Amino acid sequence: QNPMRDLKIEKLVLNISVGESGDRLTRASKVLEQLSGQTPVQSKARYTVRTFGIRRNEKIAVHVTVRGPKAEEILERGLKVKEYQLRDRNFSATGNFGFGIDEHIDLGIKYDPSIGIFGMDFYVVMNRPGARVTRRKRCKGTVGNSHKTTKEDTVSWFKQKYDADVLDK
Amino acid sequence: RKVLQLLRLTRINSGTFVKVTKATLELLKLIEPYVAYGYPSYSTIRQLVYKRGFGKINKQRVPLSDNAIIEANLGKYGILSIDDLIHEIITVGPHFKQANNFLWPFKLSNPSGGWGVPRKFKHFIQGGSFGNREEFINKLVKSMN
Amino acid sequence: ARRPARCYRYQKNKPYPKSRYNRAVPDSKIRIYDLGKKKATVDEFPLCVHLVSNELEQLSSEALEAARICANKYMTTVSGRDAFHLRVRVHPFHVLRINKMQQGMRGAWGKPHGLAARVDIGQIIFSVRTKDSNKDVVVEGLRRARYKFPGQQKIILSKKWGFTNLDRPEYLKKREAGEVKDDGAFVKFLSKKGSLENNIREFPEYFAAQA
Amino acid sequence: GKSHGYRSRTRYMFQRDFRKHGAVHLSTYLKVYKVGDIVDIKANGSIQKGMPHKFYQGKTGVVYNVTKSSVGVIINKMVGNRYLEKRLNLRVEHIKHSKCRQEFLERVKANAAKRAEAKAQGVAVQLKRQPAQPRESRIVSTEGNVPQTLAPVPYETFI
Amino acid sequence: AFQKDAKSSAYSSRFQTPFRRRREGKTDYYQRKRLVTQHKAKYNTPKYRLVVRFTNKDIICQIISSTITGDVVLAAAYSHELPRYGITHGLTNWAAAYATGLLIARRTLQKLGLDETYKGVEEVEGEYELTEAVEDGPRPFKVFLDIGLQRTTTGARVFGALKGASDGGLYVPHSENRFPGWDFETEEIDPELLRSYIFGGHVSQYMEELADDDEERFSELFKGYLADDIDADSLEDIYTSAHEAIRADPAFKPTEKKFTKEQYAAESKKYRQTKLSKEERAARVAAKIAALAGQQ
RNA sequence: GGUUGCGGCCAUAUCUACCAGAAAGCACCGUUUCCCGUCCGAUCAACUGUAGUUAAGCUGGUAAGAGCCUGACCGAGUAGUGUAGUGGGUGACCAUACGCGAAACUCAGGUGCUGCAAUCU
RNA sequence: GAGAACAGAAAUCUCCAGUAGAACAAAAGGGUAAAAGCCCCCUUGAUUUUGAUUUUCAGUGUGAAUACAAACCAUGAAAGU
RNA sequence: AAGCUCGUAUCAGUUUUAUGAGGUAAAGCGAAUGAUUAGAGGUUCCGGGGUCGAAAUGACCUUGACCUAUUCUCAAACUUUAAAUAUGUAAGAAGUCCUUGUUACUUAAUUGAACGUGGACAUUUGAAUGAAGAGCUUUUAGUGGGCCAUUUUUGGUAAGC
Ligand SMILES: [Mg+2]
Ligand SMILES: [Mg+2]
Ligand SMILES: [Mg+2]
Ligand SMILES: [Mg+2]
Ligand SMILES: [Mg+2]
Ligand SMILES: [Mg+2]
Ligand SMILES: [Mg+2]
Ligand SMILES: [Mg+2]
Ligand SMILES: [Mg+2]
Ligand SMILES: [Mg+2]
Ligand SMILES: [Mg+2]
Ligand SMILES: [Mg+2]
Ligand SMILES: [Mg+2]
Ligand SMILES: [Mg+2]
Ligand SMILES: [Mg+2]
Ligand SMILES: [Mg+2]
Ligand SMILES: [Mg+2]
Ligand SMILES: [Mg+2]
Ligand SMILES: [Mg+2]
Ligand SMILES: [Mg+2]
Ligand SMILES: [Mg+2]
Ligand SMILES: [Mg+2]
Ligand SMILES: [Mg+2]
Ligand SMILES: [Mg+2]
Ligand SMILES: [Mg+2]
Ligand SMILES: [Mg+2]
Ligand SMILES: [Mg+2]
Ligand SMILES: [Mg+2]
Ligand SMILES: [Mg+2]
Ligand SMILES: [Mg+2]
Ligand SMILES: [Mg+2]
Ligand SMILES: [Mg+2]
Repeated sequence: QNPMRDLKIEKLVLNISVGESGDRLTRASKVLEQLSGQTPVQSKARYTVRTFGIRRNEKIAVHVTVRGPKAEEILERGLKVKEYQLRDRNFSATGNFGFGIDEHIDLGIKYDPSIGIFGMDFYVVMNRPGARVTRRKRCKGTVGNSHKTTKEDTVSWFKQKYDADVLDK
Repeated sequence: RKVLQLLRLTRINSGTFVKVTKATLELLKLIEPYVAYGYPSYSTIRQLVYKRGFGKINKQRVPLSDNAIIEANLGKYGILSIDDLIHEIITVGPHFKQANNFLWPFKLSNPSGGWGVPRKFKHFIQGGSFGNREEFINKLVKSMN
Repeated sequence: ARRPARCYRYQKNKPYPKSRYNRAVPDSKIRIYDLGKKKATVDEFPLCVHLVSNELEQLSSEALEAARICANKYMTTVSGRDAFHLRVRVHPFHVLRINKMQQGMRGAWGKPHGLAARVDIGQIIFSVRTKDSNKDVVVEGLRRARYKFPGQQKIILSKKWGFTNLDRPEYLKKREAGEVKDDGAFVKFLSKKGSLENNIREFPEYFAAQA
Repeated sequence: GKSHGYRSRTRYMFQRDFRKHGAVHLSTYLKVYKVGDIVDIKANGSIQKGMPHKFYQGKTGVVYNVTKSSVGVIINKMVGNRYLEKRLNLRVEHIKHSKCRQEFLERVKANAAKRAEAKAQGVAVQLKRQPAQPRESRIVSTEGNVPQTLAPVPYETFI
Repeated sequence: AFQKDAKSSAYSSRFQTPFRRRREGKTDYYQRKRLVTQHKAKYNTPKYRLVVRFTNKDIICQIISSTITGDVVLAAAYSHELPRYGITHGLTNWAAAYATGLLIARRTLQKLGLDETYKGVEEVEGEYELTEAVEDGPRPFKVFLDIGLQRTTTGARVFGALKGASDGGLYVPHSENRFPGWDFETEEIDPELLRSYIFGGHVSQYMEELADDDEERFSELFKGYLADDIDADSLEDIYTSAHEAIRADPAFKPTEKKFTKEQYAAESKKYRQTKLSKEERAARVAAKIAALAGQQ
């Protein structure tokens, strides 16, 4: 059947991987602040590469999760950029999906040469009502198969509202 | 060694009676390669008691040879004759312990025939002398007594 | 410079195999264990004949390789390099030590000298399958290997169908009926347990209960 | 050189039992002890505070003192040619009650009955434990049951 | 699950299940170990727990001993017992928590003799205090908060229960800093605000702050109130007179039933399937190999 | 009998694929003024019990299911072992005597029991 | 395992599986999953008094440890530790 | 050696029954870890080679790795199971049961803990066997190079090592 086994978006998490720290980061940070509203979160390096020019614990990048209303806003506004056509690859077999765009300008937002230009990894995670159970504390159980967000049941939802294209094989 | 001590078999060719239960059948188990034994007849229980049968009275091995000795000591348990003893042995009485303890371990001489075997310290079944040879113990005893 | 085998024949010491403790140990002279048409099917060779030991002793790795060689060499050139499957059911896993030589006989603990395999009594060393039309050609093989070895060991006709667990007729029953299905160079059998699903997927040939 | 620590050699002694790791079940604590009870000693490997020394593993003594998280147990250990009295302060996880005594207790209270239930009757009791008596006779019929006669088999191989 | 996840035979074999009341995500044993267990020289002295749960709306207050056969409820009062005294709306709110706590406090203590002595605070400006032991004669009843899995945050309603069990004459040891109006940046309490939260003076000011800035929302939630004509203000008496109603008679009245146990027994075995005998199970397979196999 | 809060034993309770579930209870679920916590009211805190839902959680049933639990003169009185001999054998090793006696395998049967309190056609 | 600009085997973001296959200074072996591991919070019980106990044992010492008593404290809503 | 206090008394290199503890031998490896022979079946946008190719996140061969179900062989420093011999405790008068006092400990509480007062049931009073008895004290000798045999077993090719 089909009652409240709908399909909302769990959250939307943009992320700017920056091969360094400093001015270059805070900018990428700033960028994601004005874009999202919520003050963003930074991420330290996980170890040391030396051929990526990093040292462990270096504050390498930033990102931000946003859910509900304001999400779909920035989902569409960036789905705009990707001209509503993705790839069959882009969809996790566990139900979610994401994409990348260069230039944060391509989706509102001015230029300001004191901030520069950045890219974003746009990643959309779906889920259904009763997402809860597998994230609350008391009786943390696991949601049954006939409910688990799947790749098919997600391209289908995507193919519809947004009226965007799938592409590829 | 202890078990031989407990069954009062402290020297060679000396012999006793043993009431059979788990808790002694297991004792006998433990000492197969050192004793020979089996089921005594009526015939030889009499002769054991009659000829080399003695009673322990204030340690002191007192040789029986008159019914007054026995009544004097086993009389409290019934038992007032040298044959009353034998009864209380051969039948296992309500007083086998007191009955049997009373008689000093028997002192049998070497077999008058010979052990019949060529080497003693094998099992009966294996053509030796030790271990339980069932009623074949009467021919032995009777020749040692 | 290899020490005469008589030195280690008997299992005088507990299993000393190459380990994270051992480590320094050398390579085994017998490194291959299936010779002849080993890729062949169970039906392809019904006859099995064993080389079987009569002693609790140790078998030198070098003695193994050199014996495996002899009895592969013969069997082939006589009956044909595909006329048999020769398996070696014994592995040299037991490291032998030696005390090479100022010092005297203190701190004697040796360093690894060679491997050997530890055989029981009645334990098979070699197992060969063919068709019941090589028998002599096999058996004669094992008899010539016999010499490469210490200890009395003796040849035996297997009551079983080749390398299988199943004796001659009781095998046939499971194949002239439905339960056997090929695999590699051995075989799988129709289990009466578990998922009725894949149980009929595989072995479709069963389930009719005739030929 | 040699090495002889307090928990040495306790590889498999202080382990955990198969698929039995984890937080000790909650009854272990709910058990109550008094000065006098007989207790068996099994060290719980997970429970490092108030453990017992290995020697007392599998040993069994009497509670001589009760404290907050613990019981004082005494044990007759024997050094040299004699026994000394050792006192063990164990935690209530390393100790369980002893069914070596259940036999006895169950036998006195049952010996109470047989005794009373025969005095108010006609004495006639007999309530000491006798060992295993040899079997009295019996007759076995062959009706339905005729003897199947066996011989020893000859030598097969079937490897 | 995907083919490349999937549990091995080995895996399932060498696996050790947690308990059950932990697989169910219901019981924190680590706490239980330290709630349940008694000073080993206090012997059979029960250690009691003030159990405070929250259904998805309906508050649960059980007083409970422990027994190796299975924990023993001395007493139990639920927030859905709060008609009788005077509450029909908001029974998952802080103050119906205070009520239950008080109801739980007064109803046990009663069935435990210390009814007349140990009355706790009757006045309630909610100053910080603990029911103190009396000058000669019976120490109060002592009992510990079994907060369960509830997350200890300063202001949660789990503690409201506690403040009301403390008010109703129970010794239930507690520090103040989880009662609303506990100042963060100074170890210091404002009881003007706790005495608020006790009488629902946060719900009231929510009934008032919507009665003039949005009457759309006020209607949706706060519905039931309108249906009984109770606008804000009067809600402070509602609990005060609840209080009284409880302290006077908390003697627990059960439910009248209607239909017996055995009656419920019948109409439940209706919708209950049953297992199958091996003889049955045999045929099913046999029928399935007639079918699935023989080439249709 | 169900269900819930609290449990004891901690897989006969877990894993995998399906299906079925009244009534109540749980639950998913709505809201953000308040105490509270967050990069994000997802988690946590708070408010309503209203606006909605059996989809999932939860309960049970199905399966020559995996696992697991139990039994057996299934294997096997076998492997191993305590005791004995001026037993065999060049040895390696092995028979015999009085006792104790496994694991694997194989076959069958089983898939939570239940303590307190509250509630329900 | 599957997914996201530059981004590559290796950077960061997400989800699914995950009996511990990790981590807990060190050697190793025990032990640990709403912890004994990882992050955060507040602290000084690594404190004062003097007995008993366990190991090595002579049932001396030393080292190390354990459970109490008498204080003063830390933390937690609390039981507690 | 000297004795001393007692005596049916408590004693035991033994059994029995009841109840613990143990990871050796065996055993296992289509159970974990770690070794090890052999095929078979799958999987790569993806380890490398080759054919067609302008390339392909292209197809086809190819060999490797891994995954699946099988397969021969192992462990002092592996293990699910797990013996035999050995090993802790218990088999009453210092026992069991009723009544109801003491306290400063302890309980919500004369609750509980411990020690008690008053009462109740004798030798089938709580298995076997044995006992030229049992318990206790003081003081001093010699010794503190050892060797051998069966079974367990380490080193060494071995040894009358
Ligand atoms: Mg005698
Ligand atoms: Mg003559
Ligand atoms: Mg003559
Ligand atoms: Mg002669
Ligand atoms: Mg001789
Ligand atoms: Mg004569
Ligand atoms: Mg050696
Ligand atoms: Mg060295
Ligand atoms: Mg030879
Ligand atoms: Mg050492
Ligand atoms: Mg666990
Ligand atoms: Mg007593
Ligand atoms: Mg410590
Ligand atoms: Mg399998
Ligand atoms: Mg907690
Ligand atoms: Mg309903
Ligand atoms: Mg459903
Ligand atoms: Mg639930
Ligand atoms: Mg279920
Ligand atoms: Mg099954
Ligand atoms: Mg990236
Ligand atoms: Mg970290
Ligand atoms: Mg210090
Ligand atoms: Mg030291
Ligand atoms: Mg035993
Ligand atoms: Mg060991
Ligand atoms: Mg072994
Ligand atoms: Mg096994
Ligand atoms: Mg014993
Ligand atoms: Mg010296
Ligand atoms: Mg001296
Ligand atoms: Mg000298």
